[PDB]
Formats: sequence, structure tokens, C-alpha cells
Amino acid sequence: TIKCVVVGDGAVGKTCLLISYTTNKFPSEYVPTVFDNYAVTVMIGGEPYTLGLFDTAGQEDYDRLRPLSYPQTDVFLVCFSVVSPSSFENVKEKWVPEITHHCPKTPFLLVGTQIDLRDDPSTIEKLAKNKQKPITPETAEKLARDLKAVKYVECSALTQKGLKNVFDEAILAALEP
Amino acid sequence: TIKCVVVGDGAVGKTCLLISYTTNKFPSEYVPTVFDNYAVTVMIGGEPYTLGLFDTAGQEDYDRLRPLSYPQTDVFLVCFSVVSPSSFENVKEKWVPEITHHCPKTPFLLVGTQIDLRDDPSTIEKLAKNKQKPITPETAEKLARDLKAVKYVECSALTQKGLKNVFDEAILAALE
Amino acid sequence: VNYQDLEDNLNLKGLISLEDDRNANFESNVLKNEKFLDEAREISKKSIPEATVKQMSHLPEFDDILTEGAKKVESRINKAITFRPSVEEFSEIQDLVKTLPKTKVIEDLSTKTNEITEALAATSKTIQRTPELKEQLKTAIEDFLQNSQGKPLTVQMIENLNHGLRPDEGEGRLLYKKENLTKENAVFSSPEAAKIQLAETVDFINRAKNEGIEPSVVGALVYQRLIAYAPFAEGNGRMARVIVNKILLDAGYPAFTKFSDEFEPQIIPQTKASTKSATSSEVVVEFLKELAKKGSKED
Amino acid sequence: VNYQDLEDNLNLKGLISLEDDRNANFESNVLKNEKFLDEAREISKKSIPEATVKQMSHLPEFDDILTEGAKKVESRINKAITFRPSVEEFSEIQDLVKTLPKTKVIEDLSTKTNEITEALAATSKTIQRTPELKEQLKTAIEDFLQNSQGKPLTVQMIENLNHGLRPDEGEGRLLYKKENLTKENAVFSSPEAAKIQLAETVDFINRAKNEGIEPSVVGALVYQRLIAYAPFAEGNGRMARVIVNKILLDAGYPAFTKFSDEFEPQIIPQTKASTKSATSSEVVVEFLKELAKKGS
Ligand SMILES: Nc1nc2c(ncn2[C@@H]2O[C@H](COP(=O)(O)OP(=O)(O)O)[C@@H](O)[C@H]2O)c(=O)[nH]1
Ligand SMILES: Nc1nc2c(ncn2[C@@H]2O[C@H](COP(=O)(O)OP(=O)(O)O)[C@@H](O)[C@H]2O)c(=O)[nH]1
Ligand SMILES: *P(=O)(O)OC[C@H]1O[C@@H](n2cnc3c(N)ncnc32)[C@H](O)[C@@H]1O
Ligand SMILES: *P(=O)(O)OC[C@H]1O[C@@H](n2cnc3c(N)ncnc32)[C@H](O)[C@@H]1O
Ligand SMILES: [Mg+2]
Ligand SMILES: [Mg+2]
Repeated sequence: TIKCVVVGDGAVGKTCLLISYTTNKFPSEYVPTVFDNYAVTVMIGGEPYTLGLFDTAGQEDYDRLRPLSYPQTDVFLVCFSVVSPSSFENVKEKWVPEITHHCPKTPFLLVGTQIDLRDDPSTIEKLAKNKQKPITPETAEKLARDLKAVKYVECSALTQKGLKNVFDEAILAALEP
Repeated sequence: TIKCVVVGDGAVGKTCLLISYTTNKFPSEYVPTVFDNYAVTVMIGGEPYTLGLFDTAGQEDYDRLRPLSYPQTDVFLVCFSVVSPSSFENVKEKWVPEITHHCPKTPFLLVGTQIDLRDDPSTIEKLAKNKQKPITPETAEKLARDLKAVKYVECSALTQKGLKNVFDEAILAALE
Repeated sequence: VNYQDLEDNLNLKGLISLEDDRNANFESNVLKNEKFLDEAREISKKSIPEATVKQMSHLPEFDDILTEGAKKVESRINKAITFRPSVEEFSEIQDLVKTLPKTKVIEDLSTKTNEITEALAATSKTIQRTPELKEQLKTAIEDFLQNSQGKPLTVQMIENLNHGLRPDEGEGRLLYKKENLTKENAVFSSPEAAKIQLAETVDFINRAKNEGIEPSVVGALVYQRLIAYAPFAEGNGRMARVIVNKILLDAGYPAFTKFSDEFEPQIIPQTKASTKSATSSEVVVEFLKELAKKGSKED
Repeated sequence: VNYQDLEDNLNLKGLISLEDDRNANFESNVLKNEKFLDEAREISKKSIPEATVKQMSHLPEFDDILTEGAKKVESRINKAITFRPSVEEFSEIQDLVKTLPKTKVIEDLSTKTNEITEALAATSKTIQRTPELKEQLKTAIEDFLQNSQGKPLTVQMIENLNHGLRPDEGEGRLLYKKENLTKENAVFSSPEAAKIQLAETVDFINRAKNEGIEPSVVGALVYQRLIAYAPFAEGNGRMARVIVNKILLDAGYPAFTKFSDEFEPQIIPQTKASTKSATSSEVVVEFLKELAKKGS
């Protein structure tokens, strides 16, 4: 089993991406706050791999509890919504310090989510009215190298775009020194 | 995944043998009536096999529900206690007709359980006083071939004697 | 806050007294309820590796680590729904209620049924385009209205209403939700907490009616908390609106639908940091304003 | 069976009435209780492939298939514990109660604490050899008697009692059991059914005392059903015995320990087909016989 732990702020779409990836369907109704941990078989270059997927609760309420799921993690997924700059800022302020403190040698991916919303007129107009803008791949990739992520990947759980690659890269990160 | 479903009368040790196998420890306290289905990696000839383990409720109350778990079963474990003649008779009267009706063309093993109890002074005293006796491997083997089981195996969840081999045979039965 | 010297013809003071008592016993009834705690304990342990659990088991603070997060969620919800208005709000509510469209002629069961059905449909494209669905919901509403008519509300009536409001589901579905669920950044109660307080909301509805508490305000509070609790796997929104509108139509008030797209996410806590949060009494005020617009030009 | 014209100084008739009403409302309160049903539905679905669940959801019989087994278990348990004696058993119970050792002055709380603690140790080698464990249980017992004395019994007291009787446990354990559990071929109530009927048993303890129903018989019945329901993850045996012995000692009776090794498995339904089954009233009679021996 390769243990993959998904972390990040609330509402960035951690649960939906795990469900979308494991079911091949974007969930449109109710959804667990925390996806029960689930194992899936992934084929990488003819070889089979068992990916163990763990969801987390990102809120401050669970600061003391959440890391108790970190032991023997093989790779982290630090997620932020590309249309939520505050979740992007928390990548640096909260999430990477938290995982490097508990698992300093464990590799991590920087994951942009909900990229379909960069092409959502209502979404951008609402950011602009707040003098904000979506996160670009340029700035995210800068952050990934400044914070020593393995790399930056982005996806949409809704369209499944980039979704498969996220977890392929998660596995490749975990099979390393 | 090779799906293995464990059936048989209540109290034959269906749950305890699954737990003893997966944890390498015989449970001494409370135990689930029905062990939650659990996957395990089993090595046969240097090759990993993924074995899906499914427990059931053996009692008659759950007769209507039980077969609902049978779809895509690869191999059945039909269990009886070697010191329970009634559980052994029900192999023929109930369990193999149940799985052949509700899951045809699916291989099954005949599994004798709690073999440590053939050496238990209290168990054997009781059987003898009721003019009964434990099932010998020989009459079990005969039943197995009569009922077209792949083969007869037996084990003890308490001592783990023969326990590993049971699930080794189950995988072979599913691969043959 | 003291309301003793304020004008009140809605028995708002009796309502506030009722809220004071429930809020006071909230810690004992919910936060310290062992079923709720066990539910939290089991939820928390699922993700924790077996060996870590065992190393934590010797720590005096282990139980609190297991449960603190779940308790903070219920507390945040209770804070959002608990009615404790400012002097000014107390007075504005008094004034706002006099402005409500209110009929004295008592509608009959089929008329109430139709008004509640149309209210449901008003915010639902699916119901509008699907007569089979609309007719099914109408039957459910009619059944609930006829069973609760002249009687104290029971949780059983609600269970049946919720089931009736979930016709497209299939067989063997769970009535209550089995886990913490969310949609659209919403924060709802845990399954056990939602059940406990569903029961309290029923007692509240019955008590409020017996004490002659203004139904338009009762409806507002019930709308907020039933949605915040969301005990069932599905149809919590429909169920809340039917119960609320029974309360309103029985008093001669118009049917409520929803809040605006902007204000609705302010009535319960959200998982989105940016989303604003309204107090219970602010929700009542807004509820009354929306209800007052019901026959208007904007309608 | 009508008991109307039978000799009775134990208010057995009032007790039977109580039981008739609980039994008459059993299907409503337990079998049709939606939380219990949801529990059954979830348990059943765990072993079913999702695609099969999808198929079954189109069939009208699916929900009943889901809930049939769980409901039959609770009915079998309720059948075993519901007190409904024959005329012979009725009369025999009238006789047995008179042979029971019974002090006219009731011992104080500290004396009760000790007798209940000693009764617990009497059937347990582990408590006999481990003074620290025994002393911990003593404290929990004293605490329980302290808070229950002269008050209506509550579910909360029992939760506190159960926890106190589970001392070597570690932190963060579940109080109630989370799944159907068993040991020694036992059949216990489901978690939700056990919770519903723990509350009922509590109310039964309070109602029976108010009606002045013979405490030794109340004790017998409480012993059987609390053990049958077994709501907690652990310590259901110790807990039931402490509660029953509060009931007995309050009336001046001696403490109960256990039934014989041969009779104990008869008092609740078993997963083993060969084990004999005893009716509620047969359990009461045997309980009384065991209790009457305590002096010697
Ligand atoms: N448009 C869009 N919405 C998404 C996507 N992923 C999640 N969401 C929405 O974001 C909200 C919260 O998602 P959730 O998975 O519960 O976030 P979490 O709290 O981090 O687990 C839900 O309303 C989802 O429908 C996405 O890729 N695209
Ligand atoms: N001596 C012995 N006892 C066993 C063995 N397996 C199970 N048991 C006992 O049989 C009883 C019931 O076992 P269980 O697994 O619950 O049977 P099930 O109803 O078929 O699941 C328990 O009290 C166990 O202690 C075994 O291999 N040897
Ligand atoms: P479920 O479909 O049973 O109920 C839907 C109703 O829940 C309320 N609701 C959903 N999402 C939110 C948010 N983010 N904020 C406030 N209220 C919410 C609505 O009343 C739905 O109709
Ligand atoms: P758990 O350890 O909480 O409770 C133990 C008590 O359960 C009763 N008990 C166990 N096993 C059986 C069987 N097979 N039949 C009847 N009663 C049983 C005993 O009272 C234990 O003390
Ligand atoms: Mg989530
Ligand atoms: Mg079992």
C-alpha cells in the first residue's frame, strides 16, 4: 500500500476529487465531510500499485486530531482552490509547515483544484469585485519550488481534467529516495 | 480479487477463524457476530494473490438476507465443527444445497473447524454421554467427494494449526 | 440583555425564556451525551493507525482529542441558531410582524396542501418540469397535514413526511444520514446530534404553540435549525419548508420559500472562510422581511 | 393464561401486567423504530456488492429482506426475557420467596459496597488475585450506590457505573458497543435495540419499586434482560450484577453471583443449536433457588 493523504482548507474540494477519481463520477448531491479511506489499484508502466487514499478535515477545529492520521504516510496532496486565494495562502502559512513538522522526509504535491471555475464568468467577476483573481499556473509552480514540492499539478473534479495525472504523480513521488 | 465467502452453522467458529487468520491472534474476548469483509495478500509460488474474505450469519433468521452477498463469489468455505455432528449434517442438508442454488458453478471447500477440541476432556465426555462422536477426517473426506467439494481441509482457530493452509487451498480452488 | 420593560404582544419573552433553558442544557444534552461522544470517538479513530491509537490510549487527554472537533462544530451551530436578540431587534421584530400579510379566513386542507406544494415548486426547476414528482410530493404534504392536524407534532410524523418527500429514491435507503454529510460549503450537525435536537425542535414547536408564541417567529427559527441539523440522508430542505409552512399557513400567513442566494449561506455555518455569518435574530428579521414581500409586486 | 384468582402476595399480577404492556408495545418501540431499522439496513448492505444493491433497490421486497433477520433476533430475545409464568411457576415463586434469607434491618451503604464487591470477586479469579483492580471496582460500586440512593435510577448512572467497572481499559474507548458482538455462543441485542431496551429496563426498575413488586423477582428479571441486551462494549456482566444486587440488598436479600455453568447459557438465546433454552419464569425460579442457598 502507498499511503496518500489529502490535506488543505475546507471547501477546496478534497472530498469531491477523491470521489470523482475513485468512482469516475463527480458527486452532485450530498458528500461526506471526510471520505472513508479507500484503496484502489493503479497501473504505472505495466506495474500494479495499491494506492491508499485518506481524506482529512482541514478546519482549525481538527488541528490536534488530524495529524494522528499522518503516521506512515508515503505522499501528501496539499490542495488549494485556484479560485480561492486564501486557500492558496494557507498552503504556505499552515499546510506545508504542518506536514513537514510531522513528516519532514515525506514527499508532497501541490494540487490546484476546481480549475473549471477559472472559466466561470460569475466566479471571476466575484473575485474581481473583491480585487482578487484566480491563481495562475505560473505563481503556483513558483510556490511549489519555493516550498520544495515534488511538483505542481492541477485538476477539476467536475470535468475530471488532470484528475488521473494527479494520482499518477502522487504514486511516482512516493516511489523515491 | 479472489472473493472467499465463509458459511456454516452458528458457533462453528466462522468469525474466529477469519480473525485468527488475519491478525495471527485468536480473539479471547468479544467478537463480531459477522466479521467485516477484509482483503489480504496471500503468496503462492512467489506470486501475490488478493483474497477478499467475507463472513456470514449462519442462523436461520438470516436465510433471506445471506445469499445477497453471494454474487461474484469465487470460492466458498463450508464450515462445520469437528465436534458438532449437527453442524456436519447441515453441510449436506443446508449449506451445499444453499450455495449450489444461490451461487451455481462456484467451487467450495469443506472445512472442519475447532480440531483442538477433539482432545478436550469436557467436549469428548459430553459427546460420548450423548452416544455421539467427533467427525473423523475420513468421513469428512467422503462427504466432500460425495458433495463434489474441491477437497476437505480442517483447522483450529485457537492453535492456528492448519489455518494458513485452508486459505491456501481456497485460492487454488478458485484458480483451478 | 433585559427585555422586561419592552413592548411585547408576540410572547417573544416566553420564547426567549424557552431558548435560554435549551441553550443552558445544551452542553449536558448534546456535548456530554455519550452516544454523541461514542459517535465522535468512532469517527475520529477510523483514520488513526492501529499502533498510534494504542500509544495514545495511555494519554489522559486522548478522549478530548477524539471529541473536541465534533463538539466545536455542534457548539458553532447552536450559537448560530440560538435566539437572543438585542433590544433593537426585539422591537423591530414586534413592528415587522404587524406588516405580515395575514388572512382570517381559515383555509382547508387541500388549499393548504396546494399552497405548500406550489411553494416547494417555486424554487425547484425539477418539480416544475416533472408533474409525477410534484403530484407525489403533494400527496406526502397532504398526508402530513392530515396526520398532524389538531395534534402535537411527533418525530414519527416527521420521519413519515421526510420519506414521503423522497419518492425517486428506490428501496432499502436509510432514512437518517449515517455520516457527516455536506454540500455547497454547508456545515450540518452530526447524525446523533441532529437526532437529539430534532426531538428538541419538536418539543419546541409544540411548546411554542401552547404558550401562544408568534408563529411567524416560530417558523423562522424552525426553518433555520431544522436545516442546520439536517438529520435525514435526503430531503431535509423540503421537510423543513413543509413543517415551517404548516406553522405559517395555520396562522394565516403566506408560504415561505427560500432566502436570497446571497443571504441563505449566512444562516448556517460554512466550510468557506469568506462566507459571512448571520445571527439567529438577524435570520428572523430577514425571514420576516421575505415573508412580508410574498404578495408584493416583486412577489 | 389468566392469573386473576391466584394466591399472590408478591404483586406478581402487577408485574405481569407491566410485562404485557411492554410486550404489546415491543414491535412499535423496537421492531418499527426507524433508528433500529436504519442500523439493520446499514449492517446488511455492508456485505452486499454495490451493483447488487442497485438492482435490489428496484424490488419491493428489498427493505424487508434487509431488516428481517435483525428483527427476528430481537423478537427471539424478547420472547426469552418476557415474564409470563405458568400457574405452577407462579405458585412456586410464591413458595420460594418465603424461603429467602432476608434481614429486617437494611445494611448501610458501606456494608452494601463491600457485599457487592465480594459478590463480584466470588466468580472472578482475576479480581481475587488483583487487589488494585478489586479496589477500583469497589470505588465504582460505592459511587454508584451513592448517586442512585433514594433517587430514580437513570441511564446516566448506569453509564457512569459501566465505565467505573472498566478500569484497566485505556483512554478513548467506546462506552456502548458499535456492532453486533458475541462470545461463548451468546446472542445479544443489536446496539440500538440494546439502548432502547436499557431505557425500558431502567423505567421497569423504577416502576416495579413504586408498585412494591417483589424485589427478588425484579432482581431476577433485570439480571436476565440486562445481560441479554448487553448495551455496552464491555463490563455488561459486572454492571448487571451490581444493579441487581442493589435491588436485592435494598430489600434485605443476600447478593447474587452467577447461575451454574450448566444453566447460565440457557438464560439467553445461543448461536449453538444444542444448548437448552429456559423461559423467563424458569430463569426466575432458578434465580430464587440459587438465592435461597446463600446463607449456607
Ligand atoms: N466547480 C467545481 N466545484 C467543485 C470541484 N470540486 C469540489 N467542488 C465543490 O466544492 C464544494 C465543496 O467540496 P468538498 O469536496 O466537500 O470540499 P472539501 O471540504 O475540501 O472536502 C462542493 O459544493 C463541491 O461541489 C470542482 O472541481 N469544480
Ligand atoms: N477451542 C476452540 N474454540 C473455538 C475455535 N473457533 C471458535 N471457537 C469458539 O467458538 C465460539 C463461537 O465462535 P464464532 O467464531 O463466533 O462462531 P460463528 O458463530 O460461526 O462465527 C467462541 O466462543 C470461540 O471461542 C477453535 O478453533 N478452537
Ligand atoms: P438536503 O438536500 O436534504 O437539503 C437541502 C437544503 O439544505 C439547505 N442548504 C444547502 N446548502 C446550504 C448552504 N451552503 N447554506 C445554507 N443552507 C444550505 C437549503 O435549505 C437546501 O434546500
Ligand atoms: P460482557 O463481558 O460485557 O459480559 C459478560 C457477561 O455476559 C454473560 N454471558 C456471556 N456469555 C454468555 C452465554 N453464552 N450465555 C449466557 N450468558 C452469557 C455472563 O453473564 C457474563 O458475565
Ligand atoms: Mg471534505
Ligand atoms: Mg460469526
